[PDB]
Amino acid sequence: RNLQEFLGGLSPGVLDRLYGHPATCLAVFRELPSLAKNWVMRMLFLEQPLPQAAVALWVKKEFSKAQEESTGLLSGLRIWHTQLLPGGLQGLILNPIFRQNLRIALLGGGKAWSDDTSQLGPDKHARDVPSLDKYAEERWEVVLHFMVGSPSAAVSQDLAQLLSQAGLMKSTEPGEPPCITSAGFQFLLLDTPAQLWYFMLQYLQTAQSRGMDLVEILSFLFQLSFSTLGKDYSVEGMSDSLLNFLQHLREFGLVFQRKRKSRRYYPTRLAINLSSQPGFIVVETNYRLYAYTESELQIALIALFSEMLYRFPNMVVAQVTRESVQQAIASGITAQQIIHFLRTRAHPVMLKQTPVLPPTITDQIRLWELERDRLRFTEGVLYNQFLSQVDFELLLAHARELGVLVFENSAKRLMVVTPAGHSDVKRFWKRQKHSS
Amino acid sequence: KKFDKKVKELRRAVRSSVWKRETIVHQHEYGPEENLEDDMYRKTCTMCGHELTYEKM
Repeated sequence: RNLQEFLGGLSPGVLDRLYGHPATCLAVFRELPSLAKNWVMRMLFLEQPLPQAAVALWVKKEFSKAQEESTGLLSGLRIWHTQLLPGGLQGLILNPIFRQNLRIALLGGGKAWSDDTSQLGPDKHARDVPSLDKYAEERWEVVLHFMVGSPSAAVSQDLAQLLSQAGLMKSTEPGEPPCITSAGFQFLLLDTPAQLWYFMLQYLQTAQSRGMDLVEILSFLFQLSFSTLGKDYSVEGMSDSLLNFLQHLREFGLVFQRKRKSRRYYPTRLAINLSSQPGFIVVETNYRLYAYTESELQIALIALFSEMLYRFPNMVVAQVTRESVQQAIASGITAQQIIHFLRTRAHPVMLKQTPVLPPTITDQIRLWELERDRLRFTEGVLYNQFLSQVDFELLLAHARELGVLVFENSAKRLMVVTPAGHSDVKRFWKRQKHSS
Repeated sequence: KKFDKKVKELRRAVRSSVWKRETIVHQHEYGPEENLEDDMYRKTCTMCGHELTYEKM
């Protein structure tokens, strides 16, 4: 799921409380479509509602579908609310709180998002941007290795429980380590910003168990999203629970902090990328992958759907075979996920070509994917004992009404239904003959 | 040898036009049904010994 889907199901009060922070409003505005942004900007400096027809006349008739979609999305997000214009007309005006916060974020005004940074002076143990990036990469690699099950990576108990609640890994028995499921493989194949966003969404969903304020967590996350890289921020000014949540972020690599009691925290590159690098995989027409990577995580991920051939100290040469792709699919990974992963990790050299990946390789992978699903199997019960067409039609209509029909053929008067509905169909058939 | 070749080249021409159907029809012509326990009915094919067991409502 995406941000818009998550925000659609929230109550109006929660949405209004979210708009109280300028950082949240900017993120919501950037998540809007291109057409919606122009409407928001035009209505930013308006103190009076506008007629619905006047707004509808801005976009041409041919692109009315995009206008309708944008209007529906804005109404669902409650960015604007319809106003009862005098004379029976309907006026459209943006939410005053959202508009005020957006103007504060853009034009200026009010207090800063962070309390202060120069009160405590320069950090005694400050790090650099490459160090923060290395720390974030190490944390993410440790998390993903713990997802795989490598003993070298050990995380906190609550983090492991969160993965179990997310369904990526299941713990069949207490004490024994959980096993990664197909959903875990799909999560691994996802892009890093997508993985971070999915993990944050799962955290937000499970936050209701801990009784934490969703609005505060969302506002803090959005503030971290726009935070400048390499600049510390004041820990003070936050509730006790949020700091605890921040500690979990410290385990996730999004936020770096020297000590729990330290008053300085440095947002990392991964935290910035959460709101939204060059790729290290070269794909050749002969079904060969050349990866410029050294960490065991990427090697394992590539070996999930490919056969390894050579491992030079700074290079990995692998071959994409039919058997490897079939094994990966049997593991639960679809071809679309593999193609997306290859495109995301594609080397910058391959970006020169008009297609990111050669069409032949993608077509071959997709065809290999369809090989497993070529045969369709449906367990059920077949009825072929119809003496008359009229009797067959009534039973077929009853089965369709029950919604247990699998296959119908009026030409030969043969039908196939689910075993669960077989008892109901038999009871219906007996009643028709007995009552006759 | 030329005489043998020129008669062989037309020997099989008439032969190839004799046979018409190659695939053998495998229609299952079941005989009378046999009633077993639990309302089971079994039909035995007289062409290949094929057996079909079903339940009649």
